[PDB]
Amino acid sequence: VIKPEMKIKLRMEGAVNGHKFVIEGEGIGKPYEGTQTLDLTVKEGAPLPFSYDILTPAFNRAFVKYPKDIPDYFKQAFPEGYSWERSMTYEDQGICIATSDITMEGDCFFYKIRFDGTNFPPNGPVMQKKTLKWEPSTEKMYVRDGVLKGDVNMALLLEGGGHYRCDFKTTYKAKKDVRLPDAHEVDQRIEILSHDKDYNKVRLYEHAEARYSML
Repeated sequence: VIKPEMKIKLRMEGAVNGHKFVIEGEGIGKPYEGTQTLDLTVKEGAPLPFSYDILTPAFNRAFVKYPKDIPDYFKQAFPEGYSWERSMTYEDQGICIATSDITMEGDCFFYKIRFDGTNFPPNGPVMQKKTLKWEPSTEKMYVRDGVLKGDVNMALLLEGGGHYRCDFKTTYKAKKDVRLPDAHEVDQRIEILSHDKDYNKVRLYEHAEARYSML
């Protein structure tokens, strides 16, 4: 079902501190390699007045290099697909919630993403566009009350700079019942490869690999 080379088509509808926006994307990834690249275009919301970095993790855990001995909840979820619900709490009270419904047709993945952010201080590094990139991270994957959950302590590097923290909490729900995996970790690095002046056009990349804890 999951082809070694999978295309990506997405649509994100959002609002951050009241600013409404629509972003559309087209890309390709090698799901077994855990690599993917997206070309993102700002369709609505003129020049985005907030850091584009807060959006990047919202733009698919099917794109992870999974060891065989660890059940792959995300790749088994297809063709029907899966959904995810994420909470993103920033250290200065900025709060984001994003939802994504992921479907599949042929060699292509389709995402309907909803992104909502509020309480970002006007002088904070998000509204001030003072963020550089996300630091490489580790998502702790585990089953709590019969659902697959993912936690990640994220850190945005700043101009100067030091770090600006965010806590992610995600719920992964496959549409049809599949094998829930034992506790594992997913290491990732998300990067903006290129962009134009106002981030109207962005080229995004991600490399992700699953593994067990050496404990």
